[PDB]
Amino acid sequence: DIVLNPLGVPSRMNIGQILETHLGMAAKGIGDKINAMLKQQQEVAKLREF
Amino acid sequence: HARSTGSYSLVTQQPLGGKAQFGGQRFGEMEVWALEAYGAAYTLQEMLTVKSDDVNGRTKMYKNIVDGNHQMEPGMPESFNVLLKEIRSLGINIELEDE
Amino acid sequence: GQNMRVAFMPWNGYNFEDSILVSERVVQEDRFTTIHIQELACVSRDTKL
Amino acid sequence: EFDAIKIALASPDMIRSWSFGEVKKPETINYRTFKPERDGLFCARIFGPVKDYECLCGKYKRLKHRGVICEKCGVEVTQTKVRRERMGHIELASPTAHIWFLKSLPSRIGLLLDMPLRDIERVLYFESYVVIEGGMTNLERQQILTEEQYLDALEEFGDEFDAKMGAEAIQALLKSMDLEQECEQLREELNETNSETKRKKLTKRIKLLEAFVQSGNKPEWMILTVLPVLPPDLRPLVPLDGGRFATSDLNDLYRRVINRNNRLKRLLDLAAPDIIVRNEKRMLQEAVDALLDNGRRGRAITGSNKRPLKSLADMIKGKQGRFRQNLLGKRVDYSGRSVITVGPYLRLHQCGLPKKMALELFKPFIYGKLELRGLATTIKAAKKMVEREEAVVWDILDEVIREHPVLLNRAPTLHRLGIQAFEPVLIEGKAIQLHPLVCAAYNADFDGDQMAVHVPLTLEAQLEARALMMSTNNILSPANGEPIIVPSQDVVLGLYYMTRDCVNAKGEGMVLTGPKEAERLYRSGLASLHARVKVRITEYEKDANGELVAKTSLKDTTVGRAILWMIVPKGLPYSIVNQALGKKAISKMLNTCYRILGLKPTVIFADQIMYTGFAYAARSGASVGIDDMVIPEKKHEIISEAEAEVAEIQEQFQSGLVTAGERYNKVIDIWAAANDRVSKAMMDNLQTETVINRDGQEEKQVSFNSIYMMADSGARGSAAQIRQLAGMRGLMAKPDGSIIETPITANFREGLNVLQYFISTHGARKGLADTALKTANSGYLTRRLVDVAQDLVVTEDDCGTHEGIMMTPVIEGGDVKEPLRDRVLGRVTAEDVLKPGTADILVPRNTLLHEQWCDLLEENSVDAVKVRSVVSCDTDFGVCAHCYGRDLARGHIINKGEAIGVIAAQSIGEPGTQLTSSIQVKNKGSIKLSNVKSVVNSSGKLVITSRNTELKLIDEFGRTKESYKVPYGAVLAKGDGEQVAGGETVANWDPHTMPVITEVSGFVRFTDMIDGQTITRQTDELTGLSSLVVLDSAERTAGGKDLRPALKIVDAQGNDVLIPGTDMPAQYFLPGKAIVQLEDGVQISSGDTLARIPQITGGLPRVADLFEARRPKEPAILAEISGIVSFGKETKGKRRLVITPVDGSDPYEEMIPKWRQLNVFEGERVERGDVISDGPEAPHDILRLRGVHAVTRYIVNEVQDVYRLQGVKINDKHIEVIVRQMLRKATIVNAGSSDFLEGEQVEYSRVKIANRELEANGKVGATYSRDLLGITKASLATESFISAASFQETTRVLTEAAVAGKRDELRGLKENVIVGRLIPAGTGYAYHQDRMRRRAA
Amino acid sequence: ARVTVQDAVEKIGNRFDLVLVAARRARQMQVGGKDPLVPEENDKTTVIALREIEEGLINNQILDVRERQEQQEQEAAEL
DNA sequence: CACAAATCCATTGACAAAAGAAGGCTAAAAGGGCATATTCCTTTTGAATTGTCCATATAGA
DNA sequence: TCTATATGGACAATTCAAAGGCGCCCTTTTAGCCTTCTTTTGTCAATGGATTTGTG
Ligand SMILES: [Mg+2]
Ligand SMILES: [Zn+2]
Ligand SMILES: [Zn+2]
Repeated sequence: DIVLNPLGVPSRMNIGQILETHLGMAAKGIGDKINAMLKQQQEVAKLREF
Repeated sequence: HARSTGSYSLVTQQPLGGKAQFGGQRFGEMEVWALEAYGAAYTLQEMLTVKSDDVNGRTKMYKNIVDGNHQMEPGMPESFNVLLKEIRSLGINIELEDE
Repeated sequence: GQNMRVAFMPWNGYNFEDSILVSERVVQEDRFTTIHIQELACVSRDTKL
Repeated sequence: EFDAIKIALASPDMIRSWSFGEVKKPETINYRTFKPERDGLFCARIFGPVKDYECLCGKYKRLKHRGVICEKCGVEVTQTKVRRERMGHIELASPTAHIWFLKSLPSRIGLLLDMPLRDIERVLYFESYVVIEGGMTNLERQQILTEEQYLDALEEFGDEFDAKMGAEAIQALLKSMDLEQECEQLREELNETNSETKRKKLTKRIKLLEAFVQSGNKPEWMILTVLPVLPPDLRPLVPLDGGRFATSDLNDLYRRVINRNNRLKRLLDLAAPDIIVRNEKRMLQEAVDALLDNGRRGRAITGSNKRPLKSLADMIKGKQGRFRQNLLGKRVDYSGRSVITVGPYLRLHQCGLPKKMALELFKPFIYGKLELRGLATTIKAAKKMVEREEAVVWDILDEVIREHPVLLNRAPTLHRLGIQAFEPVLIEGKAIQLHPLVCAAYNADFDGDQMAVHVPLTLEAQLEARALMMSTNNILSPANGEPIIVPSQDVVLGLYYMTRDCVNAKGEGMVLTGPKEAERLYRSGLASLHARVKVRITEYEKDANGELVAKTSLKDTTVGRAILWMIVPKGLPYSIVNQALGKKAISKMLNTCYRILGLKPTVIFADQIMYTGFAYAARSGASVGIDDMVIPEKKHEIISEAEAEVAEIQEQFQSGLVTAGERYNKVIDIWAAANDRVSKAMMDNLQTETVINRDGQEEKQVSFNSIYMMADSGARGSAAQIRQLAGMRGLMAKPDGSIIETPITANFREGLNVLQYFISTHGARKGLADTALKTANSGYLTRRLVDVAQDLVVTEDDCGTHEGIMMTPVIEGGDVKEPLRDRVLGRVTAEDVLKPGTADILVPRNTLLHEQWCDLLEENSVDAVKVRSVVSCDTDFGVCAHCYGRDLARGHIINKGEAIGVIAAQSIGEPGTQLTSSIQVKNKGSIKLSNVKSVVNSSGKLVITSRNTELKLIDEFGRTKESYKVPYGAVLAKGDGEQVAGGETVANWDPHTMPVITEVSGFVRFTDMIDGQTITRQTDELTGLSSLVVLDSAERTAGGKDLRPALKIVDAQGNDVLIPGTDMPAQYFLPGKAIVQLEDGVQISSGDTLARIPQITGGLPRVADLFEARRPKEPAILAEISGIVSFGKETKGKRRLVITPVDGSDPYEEMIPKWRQLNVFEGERVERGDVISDGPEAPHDILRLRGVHAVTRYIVNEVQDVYRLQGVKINDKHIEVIVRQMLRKATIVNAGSSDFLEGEQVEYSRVKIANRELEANGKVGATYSRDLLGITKASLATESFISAASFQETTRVLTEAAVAGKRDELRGLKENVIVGRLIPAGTGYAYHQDRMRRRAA
Repeated sequence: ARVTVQDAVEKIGNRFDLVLVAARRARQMQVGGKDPLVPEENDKTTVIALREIEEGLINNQILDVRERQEQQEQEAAEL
């Protein structure tokens, strides 16, 4: 959705945007996994445990 | 924002502020030096006489620009002449030696 | 604001200095489309005429 | 039309001449039917009609009656803009002192009457009387009388006596004062007395009376009798919408003056008591005063809201007066601004400019075009057509746009490249797309920076925006010839990622048939973009004199360099893209393409390099991530070690072994060491840690760490910022500047805890608060600069001088810090250089030392060059094109016309923001001595007896590479011509020591030496060797206070040893604390030490202070004149220095303090310009003693030292042109033939032309003493008064020119910009020369 | 045309006199008195002036000469 | 190619609207006159000048 | 020779200019207003010749 620039981090030194890109990716990954559990709609046992 | 010709200040017949009064940009000292550093003495002249202040030349410029003729007539900016009446309204006398 | 899938790569200079290269699905999902509300007024005054 | 502005005092008769009628009452308008109420301040009768061609009583309402004054209400039916020019006056009941000529710091009414300011105000406040026309009555003329004294006198003297008071008294004095008589008096008294303060006041007053008689003015025109009123449309009472009026402030001030005036007329009609009319005349003096200038005399009468009224002098003055606000920098039509953005498809002669702004800015053009093509019958129809935005206005806009430059602009317009005219491209949107190679010039981020697009209306201005100001014409910075179209940040990443080389990619070592199938091997997916390869490139060389020689050969390269060679245009070599191509290399590539192929190939190659850089940077996906920031695996170990070591220092401070400060610096050096180990470890792990393997086991090349490539290309960031991300970051210091003793040991990949972060915040905010405020200053340095070199303009093709300067490489203590090629590149030689052996004749005199001549100079090892300079120029009022050099940008020599004062000031000023015990030879060389009066010490060495013996290291080439300073009485193991090699101390001395080593040997004799009066006897316990310490003057007793201990050596016969070269006795007096080594009776040998003696601002106040030329606090007192030194009185302070030349007169005498050290010895000899003490020099003194070239080399080397320390480049030409505008004045030493006062300070140009014309005849030229003014005083003491009034304080300049009747003949750039006409600089220079010939043909 | 005015400056020296020459000649072409020499590539009168100037077929001397010629013909309109 | 008729340009004349004035009016604007006693207002930096000591040179004692 | 007496010279307070980019009552006099009047300035409608085709 957006293409930021690589060359902005080493010079400004806000490494926050990179760690927060990575953890946001992790979070939206759990979002994709739970959406996939709710499309097959298998059981709420598997959802609860996940 | 953009200003071809709009409404003009009261005491010194120049354009107004920014985008609420529909007002031209400021072409301050630093840009004047940046034109003096080139040779643009024609650009600079229409920049501070016709486009801005010369209250007869600027209507007569709009007429030329619509007649397909890009001339100009330089004249004396109105704000300089305000300057003369304000100095001369001190006790000072500042006139133009004519020759 | 809203969070959206970014990527840190030079993309042919459309994100050159600090510029950003938003894709059309962000403008298309109406996700940064805000709503601005102005107040015009038409005062009706009394003149000697 | 006109050609000069005259300024003088306005008389009563003149003030009634401008005016059209007295303003009698204070009424402004009629509050019910808002008519100009006659006859008050807005009087239709006096100042004109209110609507065009309509009387006020409505009787006449048509242009049929143009010019007829009505009968009923008397309003001249004329255009209402006459309302804006017709002035009026007020008949002041009592006179009233014009404040400017009474309160300006040197009071003009004061020094004209030779009367102190306090007494004049005591007369003006109606406190004390003053005498006039004393007659035969036993009183002075100026004799101030109080009430008591007058009351005594009048009882006795009803006749032959008179004493006015207040403004009438001052008027009577200025009217009775005769100027010629008192002027002759002052001249005869100048003939009489010689006191510096007295003579200064005399010459000031005599200069004033000369000005005031030569002029047509009069004294009693100062005290106003008739005051003027401004017009009524420059002080308007316009009604803002809402029934609220919005008056000016001058309406208030005039209304008050006229009320107090009318009241005073009444108080004189009722025949009032005295105290009431005195009070009224004081109130009127205050009111006229607060009108002419408010806040000057006493406190400001406050406006209605709560605020000082803006009286007239506040109209003119300040950053917001007419001069700087409405007259130099105008608002402008045909202009707009919106956000800028990238748009990389652009060619760099164009700027994407939105359709909507372009249709708004170009409406006159569109209307003319539509009614020309007939699509719209009338102009109004065309108007509604473009407002409805039909399909034809966009075609008409695309056609009246086509070849028409616009002038983009960015807000802080530091240097002259921040206004460049582009050719618009009509682009959807509302953001002005700006080309990506242009950001370095404009200095633009694309995170919100707005830009202004102005328009060249006329045909000449389109031509100047195309030729002069276009974006493909200034790709070289005018401050130094280097390019300013350097590829910046993504593009260098793209090139650095193309033109690199892995060790084993696809296609390792396959022979390609050219760049073409390198591109196909890449795009097809067979080779990697950097996989080393053999190709057949066919470069060209420009070997033949203007021809291109072809040639082909299998260069060893990679697929990337091979894909990049398809752009290098036809002249360059292949070894220019066969390296890594960082950022220095790519700016170098563009610079050499400019210098070989001219301009057009450099521009088209700039674009091709942008496009290919962007493309391959995109293809690389050089992304950054949290795992590209490699922490060393040895960082916790390093920190643990340094921490345990600092605990050891804690113990050794707890055990009393170490002092507090020593313990501090101990810990601080130990953290600096550990920090540098962590940094060096992260870099050794970060740069090469890619280990690879080609058909074998393992090799390692430079790495592909994404953050490392971004730091190694030169794209973003240095090794410092990489250090902070990987290695531990910094030693953050507290706002004191006292560096903390525990660094922020954690980097930004780990987390700074709360303490470490809170300590980072100190420096973060200090940096932000600086870079906010460095723009306050450096916006004022450039303003003063470009307002001192206003008028300095290249005005002759040559002035034919032989003067110059000696351009040589700066050698800042050993290591040379700037070659001679950069210094003498582009400047014109003044004397023909000779070959090193002299060997020849070599480069002619007036040649221009462009690149190839720097090649001839660098090949043959030229030692130094003398090259013409602006501060040794003989042109009048300008700087000829040969005594200037070339430019930087447009590589050829300076054009006869161009305005170099301005680009000089801008170049020196726009980088303002970017600013804040024994000699050891370094490399090979042969030692070379300089000004060395050495002597062999008793050990056999070489000791130098001249404080100014600089120690050189002339290599065998024929040049200098080392230059150290050898103090007085050093001891050199080597000498002149003794070859040496690196890591070799050749010099030895001690700084804390100061020996008195003589030139003869023999017995040491205590001459005129007594214990207690000349010496102390105080044995040191742990040594026992006695030293009868030679103390100074006021410390010793009184009988010997004039008895000085002198050392003088002799032989066994007792007779005085004869010095080598002199028959003089060498009796040497010793200073205080001149503790002697060997006493009397102990003979000293050759070169033997007699006795010992005991013993920075920078950034851009250092540059501000080298330009304003402020004197330092302890100057270094130079040697006024050449000869011998002696002491005669030694002082009622102090110490007295006497310099006695060999033959000339010697009444010299200088009251040196004895408190300062005296470098010279009492029995030594010094040249003028030699230091007779230590500490900084002063620039005034350097100018007075060693010419202009000394001071100009001083100012240049100092301020270039600043700019070089900060790593900025500025060609020395610009500092030399500012230095020229500093020393433009010269005091007439003694008026040779005619015709000046010998304390007068005339422009150097004028006395130069004057004595040139007089020496052209038989008479005697005027002797002139060159001055040196600071830049503020230099710009504020000019021939032209408008360009001094505009700059800074306007009150003094206007009042001084007013009394002096000064006349402004424009002949400048600031004046012709004020007065609205062509600058006499570039394209206007032709107009002004043709005008000067059109006058006086 | 036109990107740069380099060659037009190499023909008419001094780089400001270029501006004046091109502006005079473009006024001639624009105010309806004359007619381009070099074939116009759909240029405004400005770039045509600079294109003229590049070929060496117009400068300040040629402009003076043509002006004096055409003002002498108007004297030769004396009949 | 001349003689008989329809279609144009000019004055008579009266007639209505419109404006310049004049008077009659009324709102408003400007004077004038008040008499137990009333007693004094509410951020620095640098340069240049001006008023202040100091060196000192000379003149009398 | 010593002191003073002042004078010209070196020193310390004081002020000024700079510091960035987009109460009332009555009385009288005056002037704005309105309304009619009169003379001016256009408009409505006649009445004659000089100018323009038709016929044989
Ligand atoms: Mg920015
Ligand atoms: Zn009138
Ligand atoms: Zn010169």
